[PDB]
Amino acid sequence: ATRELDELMASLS
Amino acid sequence: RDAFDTLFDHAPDKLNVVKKTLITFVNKHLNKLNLEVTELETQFADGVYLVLLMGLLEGYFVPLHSFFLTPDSFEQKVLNVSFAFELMQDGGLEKPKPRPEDIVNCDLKSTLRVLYNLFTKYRNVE
Repeated sequence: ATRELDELMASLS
Repeated sequence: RDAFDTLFDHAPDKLNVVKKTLITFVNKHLNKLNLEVTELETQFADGVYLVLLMGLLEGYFVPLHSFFLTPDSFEQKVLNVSFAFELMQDGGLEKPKPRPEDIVNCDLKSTLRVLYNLFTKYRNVE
């Protein structure tokens, strides 16, 4: 849940 | 063009991950006031939950005379959103990217940006 959002946002940046 | 533009243009099948995670987050706090969000697309547009959430995250009671608990016009909803944005900046956040009107207009990217920046800032609030 939480980590997955952080990972996604980082990979899109 | 931030990561939210990249998300909608290039990875829109990952939106559900973002939605769910931000819903859990807002509800963790809003549930303390007996409030609930099932839908980020519509339920932040009137500015009420966004104002109350700031009280919840910074840890103060927001006086009701300072905003519109039952907004009856577009302008009253704008004023709520502007007031939540003001409280965000009072907490050390930089000026939100969207206009208050974008939130009232149910722009999802704008709603996601505001909520994500609260998520990142207030990740540790119990």
